[PDB]
Amino acid sequence: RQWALEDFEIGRPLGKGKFGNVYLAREKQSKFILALKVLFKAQLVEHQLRREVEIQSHLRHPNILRLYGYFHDATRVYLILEYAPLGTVYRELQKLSKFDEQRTATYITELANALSYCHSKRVIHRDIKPENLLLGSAGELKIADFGWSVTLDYLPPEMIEHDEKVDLWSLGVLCYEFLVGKPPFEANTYQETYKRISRVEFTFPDFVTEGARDLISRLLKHNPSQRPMLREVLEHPWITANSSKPS
Ligand SMILES: Cc1cc(CN2CCN(c3c(Br)cnc4nc(-c5cncn5C)[nH]c34)CC2)no1
Repeated sequence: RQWALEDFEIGRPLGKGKFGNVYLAREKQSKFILALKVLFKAQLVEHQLRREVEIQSHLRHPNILRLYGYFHDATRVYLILEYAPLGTVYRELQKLSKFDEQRTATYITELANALSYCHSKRVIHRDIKPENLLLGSAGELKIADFGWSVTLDYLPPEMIEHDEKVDLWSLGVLCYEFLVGKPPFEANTYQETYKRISRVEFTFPDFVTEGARDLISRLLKHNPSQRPMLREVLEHPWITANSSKPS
């Protein structure tokens, strides 16, 4: 099944690359709303993207951004993606200052469900930034990454100093960011940020509750091997108490 640029009406830009641009878009015939990513073959990594799209086009999960298909011309490559009406988690955090434990734990559940669904396919994910986390019409979180396989603040010690312990560290930075309003190792300089992650030096403000500290503390281990299984995250009693979504 083929596709062409003239099949779509284009609306407003949703962002800049990442080697290109995303625009709100509509299929002319069905009027079906979607997002179109336009990437340029020069900055093409080229072989890599091909494999990324290979894997992403097989991923069906309510919390993964769907890739409906792709096509290309001489100069560009086009990605036909699901549209997320409600924007980024990063933007929501800005507006709310920080999230409550229920919104936080529901997101963590959703992230962990997606990552486990992918784990069940020997597909693993690297690091995870909030700007790459979008929200569907029902408020459900969606992963929008080229971070599938097989800023410093978001990287585990082993990235700065099926081996998927990286995205468990990611769950912990996000969970902390979500409750707190800023990532755990944030510092005034690059050198300072580096040592904080390397040394795993973070602390909690008093409002952060115990079940939260527990989960976060188990996720932010220097030793990747000691970080929890996704299964253990979803069964964490603080997750179990607070999240509105099930496994
Ligand atoms: C290449 C490239 C990557 C980016 C960053 N980009 C931002 C916009 N993208 C979106 C996608 Br794909 C699907 N749905 C979206 N909904 C929004 C949105 C709605 N209201 C505000 N926003 C930001 N953005 C979406 C994801 C990746 N730019 O060029």
